[PDB]
Amino acid sequence: DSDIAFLIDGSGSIIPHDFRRMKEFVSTVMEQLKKSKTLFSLMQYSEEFRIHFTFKEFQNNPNPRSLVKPITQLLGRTHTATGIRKVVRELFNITNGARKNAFKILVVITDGEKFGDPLGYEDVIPEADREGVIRYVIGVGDAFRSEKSRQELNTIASKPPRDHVFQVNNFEALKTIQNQLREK
Amino acid sequence: NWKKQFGAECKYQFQAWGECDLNTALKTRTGSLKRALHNAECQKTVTISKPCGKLTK
Repeated sequence: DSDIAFLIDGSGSIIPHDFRRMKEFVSTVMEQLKKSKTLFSLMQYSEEFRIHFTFKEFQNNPNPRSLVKPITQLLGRTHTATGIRKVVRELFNITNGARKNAFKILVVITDGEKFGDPLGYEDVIPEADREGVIRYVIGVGDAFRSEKSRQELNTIASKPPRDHVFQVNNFEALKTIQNQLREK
Repeated sequence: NWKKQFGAECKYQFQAWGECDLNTALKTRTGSLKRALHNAECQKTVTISKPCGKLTK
């Protein structure tokens, strides 16, 4: 009933430790929200964009641990805006495995700083909101310590941003999101 | 040479001055990145060459 896609920031500002946590988090999410009618997709980004598995591939091999294990860090700059636009056009495409009528949910796990991205959020948010793509932001590193990073997260997360922005170190957040996922 | 420099906003470590090239009469040192920041996605290594006469301006 729902199409969930994962977008993880793997720039140079991403410490291997936290990148690992991202992978662990994603796997735990796919192992916790393992429903008979739920597919997953994951695309990592930096200056480039690498899809590791589409909704179709996950439908062929429903092994989260096996799909997240070979995932390597890209490194480089950050393209959160350019990434969001690509996610709503390629990741959520029927050809890749996206279903019709099903809800669109995008989980964005960025470093907090979209540096080097030629596109702004104003160029991609109005697009993601039209296609009906719910946004959930998970902050890592110092994303909650800086003002610029905090507001950025609130610009990606669907309003109200407070109820859509969680910490990567917040384990209870998973139960919280899964809760709101009932009042979709 | 009309090339300036790179981003100095990153904490680098300049090691190895290397052998002086008796061809170009210059010497090249290597700078390695030891720590970056969120609002600063810097490179892992940099290279800088200077005259063997050791001129600094």
